[PDB]
Amino acid sequence: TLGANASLYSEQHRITYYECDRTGRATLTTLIDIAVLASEDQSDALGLTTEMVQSHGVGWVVTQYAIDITRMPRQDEVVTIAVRGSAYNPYFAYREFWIRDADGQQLAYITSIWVMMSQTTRRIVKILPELVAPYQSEVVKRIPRLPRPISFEATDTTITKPYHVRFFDIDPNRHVNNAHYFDWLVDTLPATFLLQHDLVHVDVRYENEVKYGQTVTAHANILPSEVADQVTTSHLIEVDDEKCCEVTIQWRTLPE
Amino acid sequence: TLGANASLYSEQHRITYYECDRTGRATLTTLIDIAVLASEDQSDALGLTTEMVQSHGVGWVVTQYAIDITRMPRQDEVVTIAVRGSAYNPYFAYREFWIRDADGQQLAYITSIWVMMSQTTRRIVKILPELVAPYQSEVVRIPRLPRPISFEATDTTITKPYHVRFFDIDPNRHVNNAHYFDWLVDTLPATFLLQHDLVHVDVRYENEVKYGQTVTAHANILPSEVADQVTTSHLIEVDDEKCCEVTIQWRTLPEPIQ
Repeated sequence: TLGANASLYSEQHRITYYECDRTGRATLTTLIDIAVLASEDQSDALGLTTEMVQSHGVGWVVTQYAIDITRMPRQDEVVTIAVRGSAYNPYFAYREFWIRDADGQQLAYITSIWVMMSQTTRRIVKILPELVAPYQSEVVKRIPRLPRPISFEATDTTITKPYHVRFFDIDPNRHVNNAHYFDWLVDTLPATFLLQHDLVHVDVRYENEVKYGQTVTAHANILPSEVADQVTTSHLIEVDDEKCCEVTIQWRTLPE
Repeated sequence: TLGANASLYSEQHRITYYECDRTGRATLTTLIDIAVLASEDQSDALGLTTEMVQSHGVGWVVTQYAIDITRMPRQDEVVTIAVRGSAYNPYFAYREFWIRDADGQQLAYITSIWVMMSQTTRRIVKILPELVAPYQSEVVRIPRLPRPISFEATDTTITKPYHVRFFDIDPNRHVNNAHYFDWLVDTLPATFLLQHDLVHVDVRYENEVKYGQTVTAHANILPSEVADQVTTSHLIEVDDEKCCEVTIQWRTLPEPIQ
């Protein structure tokens, strides 16, 4: 199995009321927040701190997430977040995350693709082996492919809402927290849709960075699905018609 | 001392990167979030859950906050949140909170006023002693908390609109009071925020904000007589109706935080 011998770093996290939505379940923003928390803690423990990575003239940037949701963590549940830098090729790193309950049953499974961005030239460079080696990552030629989100196009029922990038959207690394894109994406859908649908799967592709003070336009299409008791939502986050993030979500329709 | 015999409930909390702003320090939203987390856990441990309080046709609604900030918790700091239902009178309940560091030194001190609002009629009902007795709160007068500045708009007032989001409505089907700080603090520009630290905060909640409403946040950056400080006077409204009035005291830093 790819990355079987890579380190599996884990930690426990109590899901707070403020990390949940009105149904008492953790939000997508929270799911990514805790996934990245485990990854940063693994990295810090190996001496791969944000300051140490930045001292090599580079920075890690996530390009894609593929999320399989069995059930979202509940309010006051102590979940286990496990993370693994499973693999890498010259330009891409493949990182996996597991969110499990106290018994170890899988709640969410996240796969991701990360690139190494040069702090000076602002372009993708080869992965510095000293910044991946500590994770015990498996070297590969072909990095695993994550399913691309639906290329967003306008429809007759397209929901559009503006959102301004706030000061609190910028986390300690001086860039916008990617997790906050879900605040905009999910809020585009009406409360009625959100209260009678559960998350099944999410495909995310980060295309262009959104910066402080910019106004993003979040677009959403509620589309039909071939799978029974399911619906698909196609989303786009853009600034001045430049595509920043594309997301496709598979939901399951609740009975009542 | 007001509420000496009242029970002291405490817990530890690890400040995460996502609970902090760009300077690696906890936001005001996080500060209130963890204070209220300590209060709900004290209440759950004593049997006073959100279900049994709501079974009596009533619910706690915070009307006021006075926050004394020595320093905000830092990213990855393990802070101790101590809480106490100090005292109460026929209508108002006085609740205190202490945010302390790993070595026991005080980071923040929060005082507050709470009232019981009916579920059906939506009026200020009398405090039921059964819902306060488990905290061991003394029956009292409750001193008046420091009032915010009465907001007056001027030619230089900073105004920004904010829309209430789905995630702003927390598990009890109401817009979480902590999220008001997202609007209040964001009204001020990053150039101000990056060279100012929190010293004090006063909050008055007049009217609750609901889902689908567009709030209008106002802010005046004012001079202060206190050495190395400035004052910001804030107002959150929903179509010519006061929702929240806030006054924040800040310490001007020698250099901006990169």
